[PDB]
Amino acid sequence: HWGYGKHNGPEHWHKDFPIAKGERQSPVDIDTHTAKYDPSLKPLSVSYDQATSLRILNNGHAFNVEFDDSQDKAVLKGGPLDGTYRLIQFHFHWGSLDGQGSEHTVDKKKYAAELHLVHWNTKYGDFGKAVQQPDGLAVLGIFLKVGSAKPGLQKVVDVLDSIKTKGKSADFTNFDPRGLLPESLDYWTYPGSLTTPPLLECVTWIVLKEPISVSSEQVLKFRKLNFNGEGEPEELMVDNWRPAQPLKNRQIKASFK
Ligand SMILES: N#CC1(c2ccccc2)CCN(C(=S)S)CC1
Ligand SMILES: [Zn+2]
Repeated sequence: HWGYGKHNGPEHWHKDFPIAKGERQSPVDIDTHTAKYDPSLKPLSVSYDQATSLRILNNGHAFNVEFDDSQDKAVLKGGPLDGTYRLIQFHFHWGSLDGQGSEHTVDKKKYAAELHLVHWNTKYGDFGKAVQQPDGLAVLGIFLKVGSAKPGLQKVVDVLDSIKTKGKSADFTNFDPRGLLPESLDYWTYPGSLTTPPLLECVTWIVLKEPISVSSEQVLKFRKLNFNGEGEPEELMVDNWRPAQPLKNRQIKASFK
């Protein structure tokens, strides 16, 4: 099965998922000097005050913080987006070392990790339908750098011991994802894909320019998770990122000058 090892990693994925070599794959390098300011882009609207988190799951490739998406409770709109996109979950991609871990890069710079807040277009009724559409998802990508602690991340860090291995989940109610956002909502946007199999080309990417800072202790706790199941040889959950893919026939737009 696919993963991030030498024998089943990103360079292998195309064999089971031929779309891996498609025309709008993610992540990509964001060349800041080539991205064009688009004055017609609207400001983002991130409405998370009514978010209802439910559970945290180690799915064997990352951990997902899941939300109740059966009503418009936490939504993303505006920016490049037409309509309303509901928050379903967030997860991260991170490295074994502070110098790698992000999927998107900025002028080839890699960050220590990258947060993906995943939202689906409500005009498609459910997430499974939405991923089959070119405008089905909007993913808000936020870079993490190591420095000062992010206080709003700590509740996530502290539950990881309870979901160390693949398939473990834990109750995770009343978590406020507003505590994971940087001050500025300036962003780059482009059409792309999921960055894990099934690699579906259904994502409007919205990548924030301003990283959040997390502490070395916080990211060290991510790196204590396991890709393996309980009672299996330990394989640390690290370097669960896909490298940058060809930009092909796409332009990255900036919301800012
Ligand atoms: N979990 C999960 C994802 C998934 C998994 C199976 C089918 C469709 C989507 C959605 C969010 N993902 C990205 S934003 S990288 C990871 C893959
Ligand atoms: Zn992701």
